[PDB]
Amino acid sequence: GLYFPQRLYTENIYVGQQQGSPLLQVISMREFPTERPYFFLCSHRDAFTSWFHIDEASGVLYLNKTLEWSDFSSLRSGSVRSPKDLTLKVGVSSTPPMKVMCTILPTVEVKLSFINDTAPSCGQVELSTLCFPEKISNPHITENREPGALRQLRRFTHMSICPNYTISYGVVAGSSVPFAVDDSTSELVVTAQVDREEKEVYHLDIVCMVRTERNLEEVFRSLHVNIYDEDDNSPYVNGTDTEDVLVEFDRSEGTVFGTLFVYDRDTTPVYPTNQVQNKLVGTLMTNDSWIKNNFAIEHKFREEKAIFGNVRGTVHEYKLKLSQNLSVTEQRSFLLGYLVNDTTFPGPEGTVLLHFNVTVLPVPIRFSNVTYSFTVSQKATTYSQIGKVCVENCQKFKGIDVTYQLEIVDRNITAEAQSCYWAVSLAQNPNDNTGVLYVNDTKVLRRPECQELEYVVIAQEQQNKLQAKTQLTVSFQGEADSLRTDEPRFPACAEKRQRGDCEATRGLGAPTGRCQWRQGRDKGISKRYSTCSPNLGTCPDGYCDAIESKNISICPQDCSSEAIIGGYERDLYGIKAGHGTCYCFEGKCFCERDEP
Amino acid sequence: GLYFPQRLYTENIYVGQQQGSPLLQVISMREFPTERPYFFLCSHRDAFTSWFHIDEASGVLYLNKTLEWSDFSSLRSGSVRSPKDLTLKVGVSSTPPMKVMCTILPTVEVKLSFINDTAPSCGQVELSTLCFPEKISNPHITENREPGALRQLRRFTHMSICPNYTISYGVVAGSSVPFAVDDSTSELVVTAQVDREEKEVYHLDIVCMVRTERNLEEVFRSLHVNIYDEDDNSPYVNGTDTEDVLVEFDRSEGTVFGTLFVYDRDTTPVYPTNQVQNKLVGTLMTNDSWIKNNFAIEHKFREEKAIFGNVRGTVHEYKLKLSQNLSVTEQRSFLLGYLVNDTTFPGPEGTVLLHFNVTVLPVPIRFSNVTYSFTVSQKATTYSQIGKVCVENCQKFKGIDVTYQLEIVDRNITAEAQSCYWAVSLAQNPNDNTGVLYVNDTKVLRRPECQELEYVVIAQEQQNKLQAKTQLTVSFQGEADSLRTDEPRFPACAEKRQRGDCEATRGLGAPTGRCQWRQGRDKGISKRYSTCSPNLGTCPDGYCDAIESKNISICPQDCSSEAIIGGYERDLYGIKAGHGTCYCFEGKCFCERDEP
Amino acid sequence: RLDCVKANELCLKEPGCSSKYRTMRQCVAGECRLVLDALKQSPLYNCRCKRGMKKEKNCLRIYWGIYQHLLLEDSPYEPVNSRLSDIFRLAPIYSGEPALAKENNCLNAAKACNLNDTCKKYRSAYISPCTSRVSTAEVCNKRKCHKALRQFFDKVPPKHSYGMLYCSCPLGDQSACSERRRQTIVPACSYEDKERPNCLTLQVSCKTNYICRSRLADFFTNCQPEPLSLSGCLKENYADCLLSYSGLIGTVMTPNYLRSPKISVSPFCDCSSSGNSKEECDRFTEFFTDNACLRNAIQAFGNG
Amino acid sequence: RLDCVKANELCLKEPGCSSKYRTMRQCVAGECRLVLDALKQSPLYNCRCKRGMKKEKNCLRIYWGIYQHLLLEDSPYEPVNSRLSDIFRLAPIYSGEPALAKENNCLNAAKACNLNDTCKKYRSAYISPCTSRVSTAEVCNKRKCHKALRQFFDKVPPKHSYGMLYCSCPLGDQSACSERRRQTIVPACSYEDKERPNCLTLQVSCKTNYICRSRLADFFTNCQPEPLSLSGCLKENYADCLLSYSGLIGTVMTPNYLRSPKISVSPFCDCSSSGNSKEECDRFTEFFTDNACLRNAIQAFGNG
Amino acid sequence: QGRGCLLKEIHLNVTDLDLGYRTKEELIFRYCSGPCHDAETNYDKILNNLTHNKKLDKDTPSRTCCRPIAFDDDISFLDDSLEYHTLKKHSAKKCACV
Amino acid sequence: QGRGCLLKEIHLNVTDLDLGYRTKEELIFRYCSGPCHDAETNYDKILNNLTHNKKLDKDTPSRTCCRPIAFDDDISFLDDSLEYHTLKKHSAKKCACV
Ligand SMILES: *[C@@H]1O[C@H](CO)[C@@H](O)[C@H](O)[C@H]1NC(C)=O
Ligand SMILES: *[C@@H]1O[C@H](CO)[C@@H](O)[C@H](O)[C@H]1NC(C)=O
Ligand SMILES: *[C@@H]1O[C@H](CO)[C@@H](O)[C@H](O)[C@H]1NC(C)=O
Ligand SMILES: [Ca+2]
Ligand SMILES: [Ca+2]
Ligand SMILES: [Ca+2]
Ligand SMILES: [Ca+2]
Ligand SMILES: [Ca+2]
Ligand SMILES: [Ca+2]
Ligand SMILES: [Ca+2]
Ligand SMILES: [Ca+2]
Repeated sequence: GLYFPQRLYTENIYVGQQQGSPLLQVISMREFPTERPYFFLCSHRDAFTSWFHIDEASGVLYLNKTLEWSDFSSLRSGSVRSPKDLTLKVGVSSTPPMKVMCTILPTVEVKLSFINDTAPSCGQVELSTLCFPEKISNPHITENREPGALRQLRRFTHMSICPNYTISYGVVAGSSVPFAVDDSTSELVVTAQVDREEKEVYHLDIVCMVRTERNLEEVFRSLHVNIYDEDDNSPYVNGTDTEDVLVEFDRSEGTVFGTLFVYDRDTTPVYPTNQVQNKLVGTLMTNDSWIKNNFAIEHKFREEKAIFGNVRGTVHEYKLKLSQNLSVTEQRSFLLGYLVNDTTFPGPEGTVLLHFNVTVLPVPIRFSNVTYSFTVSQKATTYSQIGKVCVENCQKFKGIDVTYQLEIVDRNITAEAQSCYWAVSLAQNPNDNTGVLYVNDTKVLRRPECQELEYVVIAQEQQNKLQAKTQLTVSFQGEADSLRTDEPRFPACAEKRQRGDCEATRGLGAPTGRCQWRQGRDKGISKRYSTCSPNLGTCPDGYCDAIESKNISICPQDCSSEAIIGGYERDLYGIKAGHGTCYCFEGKCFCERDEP
Repeated sequence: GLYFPQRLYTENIYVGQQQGSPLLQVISMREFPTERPYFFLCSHRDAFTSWFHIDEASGVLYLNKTLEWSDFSSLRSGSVRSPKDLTLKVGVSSTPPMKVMCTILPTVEVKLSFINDTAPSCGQVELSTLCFPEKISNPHITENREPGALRQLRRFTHMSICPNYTISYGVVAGSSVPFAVDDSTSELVVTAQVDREEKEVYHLDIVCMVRTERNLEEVFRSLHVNIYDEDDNSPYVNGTDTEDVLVEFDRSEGTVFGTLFVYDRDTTPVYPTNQVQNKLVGTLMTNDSWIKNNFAIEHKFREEKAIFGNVRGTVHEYKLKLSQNLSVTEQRSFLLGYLVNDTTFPGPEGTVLLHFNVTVLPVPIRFSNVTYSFTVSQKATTYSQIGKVCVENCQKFKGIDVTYQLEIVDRNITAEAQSCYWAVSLAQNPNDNTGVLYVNDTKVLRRPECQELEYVVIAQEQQNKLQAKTQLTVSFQGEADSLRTDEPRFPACAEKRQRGDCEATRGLGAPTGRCQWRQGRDKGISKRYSTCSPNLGTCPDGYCDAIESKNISICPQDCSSEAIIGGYERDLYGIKAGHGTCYCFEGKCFCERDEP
Repeated sequence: RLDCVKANELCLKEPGCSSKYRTMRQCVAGECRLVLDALKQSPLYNCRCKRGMKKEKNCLRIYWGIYQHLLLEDSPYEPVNSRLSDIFRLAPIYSGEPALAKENNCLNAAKACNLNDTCKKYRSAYISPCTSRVSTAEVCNKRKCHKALRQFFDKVPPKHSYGMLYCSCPLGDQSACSERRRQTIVPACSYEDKERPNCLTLQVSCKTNYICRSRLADFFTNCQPEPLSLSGCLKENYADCLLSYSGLIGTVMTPNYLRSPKISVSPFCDCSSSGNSKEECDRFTEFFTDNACLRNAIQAFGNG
Repeated sequence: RLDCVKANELCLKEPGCSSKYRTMRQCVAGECRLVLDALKQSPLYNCRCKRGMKKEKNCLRIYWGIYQHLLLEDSPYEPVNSRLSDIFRLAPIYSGEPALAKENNCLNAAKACNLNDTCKKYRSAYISPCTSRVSTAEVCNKRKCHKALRQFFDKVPPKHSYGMLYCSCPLGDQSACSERRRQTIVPACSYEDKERPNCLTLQVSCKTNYICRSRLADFFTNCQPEPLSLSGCLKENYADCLLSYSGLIGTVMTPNYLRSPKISVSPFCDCSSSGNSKEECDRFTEFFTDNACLRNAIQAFGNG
Repeated sequence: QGRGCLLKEIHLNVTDLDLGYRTKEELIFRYCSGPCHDAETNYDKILNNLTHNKKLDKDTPSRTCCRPIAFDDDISFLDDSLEYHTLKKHSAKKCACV
Repeated sequence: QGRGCLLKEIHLNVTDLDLGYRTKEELIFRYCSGPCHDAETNYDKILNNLTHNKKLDKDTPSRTCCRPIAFDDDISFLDDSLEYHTLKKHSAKKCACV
């Protein structure tokens, strides 16, 4: 019950002492006077404890036996080398306690060092060690609570060996700080109550007042006490308690729109985690299953120090989020109210009120009034690229998966004329939510019947099965420049590793039929390394697209995975920088530098 | 009993024949007249045999049934295509025989061909096929035996088709040869007895006497009869019946000294091997266990034709041989008499007498009155060779195994001086029955105390443990020409594969300390191929030495075994010819030609 | 001294030893005092294991079960015979390299490690995984990195290892040396993270894994400061702390050299949101950040 | 046609078949006639095996046991369906090589065999062992040589094999060709020997080994001479004899081309010491030395 | 493993081999000869680079060499003097880049 | 298997490799060097002979090369910009004639 300002009561002991001699007194603090204390020891297990004796009421420490050299040997603690370390325990209740009474209550440790020597010559001591220890502990105090006596400052080692003079103390260099000093028992005492929200730390400077014949001896030591916060502050708000929310093209789960804050002047310990102090619990009061099952709230709290008069303060936060991935044909508008309660505040008011301005809207999956009419400049190659196709507002989609298809308009005709619909294909890209168009066969284009085609593109949203289509026409006007001999077999371009060849190849991904050429100049490993690519638009872009994954001989640069040789940097996939005129083969790559 | 001049009685048969018609008669020969024959068939198993009928006494062949087309089908023999082949058997005893009587006696086969045709037109035949068959057999006769009628010469196929005229025969172009012809039964007959030792073969020329209106037709055929030898000739001798034998230095087993012959005018069939004719059995009549247990006889017989009036005659042979490997301290002289008996000669005398002149002498295992005092020209190398050592008459030993040892004369002296007997060793060669002397260590010669050594050579015959020794002295007078730095490590010489290096190396088997050099010039694979050898005397010689077998880096040429590469010939071990400047490494060899 | 598991096998044979061991595992689970006496006499009660072997997890579990039921105050991990290794492992400075007095020592230690065939291997081993990108979200797999780093600082000879981590060089920041001295443990993976948690929370995190617990029990026990001695330490051994601190690397407590004028060190943590208990965090960090024994120890290796 | 061992497995299942087979193996060892009937009907009574497979020793043993107890006269080794292979194996001449009309044909056959990858292999295989010196007394190991020679003349296609052995070329001796035509089978090892034994003794020697016996039964049966036909043979097949003769090579009867103006052949033997039975030896040798069918057959391949 | 390092063949007389035999027999000789650049490592690139620098005076270590990892069957033949000779490991069966 | 092709070593700066890195770290590079003539077959002799004849115009198949069949452990290092790089299969561990 009665808390202990310190957990360390340390002193030194020596040989040649007598029973019935005071050694130390410990003090306890009570919030109200009806609790009267009664001191006592514990740790009755060991035998050396039978010598120490204590007074049930006053709280001072005595002894019941003298010291002898034989006693030094019987006390063993780890190593045999002096000094020897011992440890004891103590508790204080308001009524006569039993053996079992103190293993339940919180106690404190007493660490006393044992040396096998007698009292020293007291004129050989130094000034620095006269009135204060080597290292010191900083006690603590609690805000908004009754005051009392704090600590003892007499050292019984230096006070019992040379008792020819009297000593006192004093608080020094203080700009009216609420502390004091008694003279009857020379105890450091607190003047009156305090509020942590006003002052957080107390730098001090204490002195020893000694009476000496040569001159009055004053020695200065320093320390500072700490403050303990109790939740005596309810939260408030800056600004408003409302936020605007919009849901148009981002319907994926785990997305966030809103931002609301709150402030509590108290402090929120993170450890231990089984606490409740200044931790805000938020409750909703909406019963709609759709909204509740679909929407999510987020909680995240830190602490700040720069907006409370340079005092450590807490700041909660709250933001909106979705739960699951939503449909495209819904529309609702409402207000969400989310409450908060600081359960550790024993006051009439411990809450605030938030409000969200939610606007859920649907989206139309339709094409534009305009059509898509692509074309091909010249006689092309397999796995090329002509045009993209997307519904209106295609970039801004999120959480929307769409499949694209196409079909012929002339259903059934002679097979010879049916072949002319083998010179086109399609691809699908969930990243950009669009559709890429690439040729498939080239032996079809020779005929003049293929020169014009017509397709009906189909767009099918997965979740709702909605549909939308338009008319597509594709026209090739590139006459064959004396290249009939070549059958459907075209070499790659990633392996020319030179300008001269790469310009005169005809290979995969060649719209014009010639693969592109790059020339990166720099001193060392640069992000611009000379290569040969079919289309520079998306071959070294970084990652690969749906087309790049069809064949391994089409820009391995961004989609390759196997070991690479030479001077290079690389992320997960594909080379970011390689020292010089880099190149590749079917899966294996070698970035080097050509001295010639 | 009664032997058959021929084993083949062949004729042709046709459809449309009658029972009770003669087909053939077979004749048997008897040595004496009291044996009167009685003919009969056998092979009663099959059914077709029930038709044929025979006369118990006369010996002619008849039939009991006619021919019908159905009978042709029932007779099956392998293939169904004409002609069909059948086979019968016949025996002749002097008394009525049972079913069981002829499976025991020797019989003859009758091979008759069946064709499903009738008698042919007789004016369409050719002259060559008129009186004689296509192929013929040569009968045989026995020397010194009673004569008789030999063969029949009427062909019953031709006689029935044109029974108009009469035919006879005759022996033509004969210089008074003992044969004749009958007219009653037109049988070829022998005039009287004969001696095979006079005439071996009888070339003949026989004719057909036909009576024809156009002109008398004479057709000539040829044959020759063979003679059968009976052992009516005892052996004889040319020269003497004695031989000189000597046993001095060849005492190994299986060695031969003598040569004696004999002659029998008879012939000695080699096959079958279960016979006894003109095979000579030799018996000894000596009872001495030492001689009999130690000496061996050899038998080996061929046949000759050029010393009996161009007649095939037999010649036995006999030669002396040892049984086991004999001692060196024996001496005996005696006469061996070895008899022979031609057991197949039913005459009073069927033997001859041989005689051997054996002279067994001992051998002295001793050294010459002279000693062996070798020397070393210069400062040498390990596994060299200085001198051979052998007892008197060492080349001519055979069956004599000898071990050679050596020992120091100064038994015990200071150890430092004891070391000087580490610069010599010994080897042993059972081929030449001698002992080779080779150095072992070179770090010993650097002291002046080693300059003179003395050994007592020891020769110990294995079987008798005899001993013999002399005094050996070895002196080195080759001063060190500034080569102390080299420790006991010397490279090989078989791998220099060049003149220049090989002359300036110091390696194994170098008496002078330099390995020898060869230069074989020729166009292709020659037995003289340039190499580098330690000592040319025995490195490319042939059978590797006792020394050659110590290290593999000492002339692998003659004792290597592993695969070889390039142009080469090789016998069991070592290269006989390799195309050019051949060489070797530690076990692996490469004969090549150096264009430079 | 002897291991624990060997003593475990030993006591599992004697009828009395194992019988009372079971009686005890039952007593502590909820006469028994008389059974305490027998346990103390057994070698197990005083059993302590160490490094260099390949069976420790079981030893540590055994001792933790024995004494946790009946962490920094009383440490098992190191016997009192390590001073014999301590003094000999204070010699490496003379054994390191003849060249000295250059503009940088970290680079020289790296040169020396890329010439020996054990430090080189293990260094590249706990390097490459820490630099391995396995997804566009992650940058590396720390589990592999920490474990490899650990098994390097366990085996490779001290002469070549400590040098790279404790190399001294002229004061300041942005001196090529300090860059490498900081980048020895590749902090981007093994050090950094998105958020800084309070040290006390990380102190509890360490207190569960069976390795960090002991590598931390070693720290306080060795490097404890005392000003009375000229050395500044308690147990008068400069290399004992030198080992104890390096024994933490890889574990949940992966410190590095902060950006401070002096030689300070802190784990990836800060005394934020600690509220009333800013004293405990401050003591922890001060003992870990600004101390005499550790500065003296790290300086000793510098004067080579 | 079907093999014998397959028919053996077949008959070993039927109760009656195997029961009477055992009854019979008992009868012939010393009603039984009624058991003869059942055996004849079984496919086993007419079973015949051939070349190209790898299980023959057992077939040959089976049939020899069946019929020897109850050799040239009635041969098993070849069914009557081989003519179909015979005519097709008379074509090789056209399939051999375009070049022709040179000064030598044996050399051309050798050239053709050292360009195909089966004849080449097997030729070097039965060559090298026959030229291997294994002691100063011996010159080569004949067992290996004969067996390798055999398994070559069993597999390698006739187009390339027969040519080297039957190559024709201008008359005489000491014409480079005849040297090679003679030295094809390396006679120094597979032909020669220190003494010439009588052929009849060698005839009995062959009559025991289970292979030479059949390879000889084929000879008389195929090449039997008859003058009535223009061909000169009996069964009017030039390549049947061509196969039968080549089927002897390797076995105990290893013939080669003698030194005679015409095309004569004799095994390593002579009719010496034959005594009264010079007729049997003479017939044997004449059938083997001077015949029409064989000369015509070997000449047919010559006109290509 | 490189596919440019392939197997070719040429028809020769045995005498073109210059091994000394006198015969009119012939043969098919087989061999491997092509590039193996697609199988190189960092080792080879460093070698190439130090060769081009001339910084290694004389040492010239070998980059990847298309060599035959197995040989064809034995061959036999007769020379002009009617003596037989046999050649082993004379021809490649299947090469690689090692 | 030849004993003349042996493992030698030379101390270099990483920068002498010309791979583009900027660092002051150093290394031990190891490599194979020496003759392999004692391991040759008939194949190589024929090749040598047809090369010296010039009878193969351009084809130049390789004779035995002495090459590594196993590589040393991985190396790591830090460049001047304080970025790490790692090199694999850079140095020989054991050598052989192949
Ligand atoms: C937010 O409101 C608080 C109310 O106490 C005020 O002190 C603070 O200055 C405000 N923040 C601003 C103005 O940025
Ligand atoms: C539901 O409505 C009741 C009032 O009817 C309210 O108290 C409650 O907070 C609402 N939400 C939930 C989750 O109960
Ligand atoms: C050997 O003696 C026989 C005695 O019949 C004689 O015919 C023969 O000529 C003799 N051999 C000679 C003289 O060479
Ligand atoms: Ca307050
Ligand atoms: Ca408060
Ligand atoms: Ca609060
Ligand atoms: Ca891309
Ligand atoms: Ca007579
Ligand atoms: Ca006679
Ligand atoms: Ca006689
Ligand atoms: Ca020799």
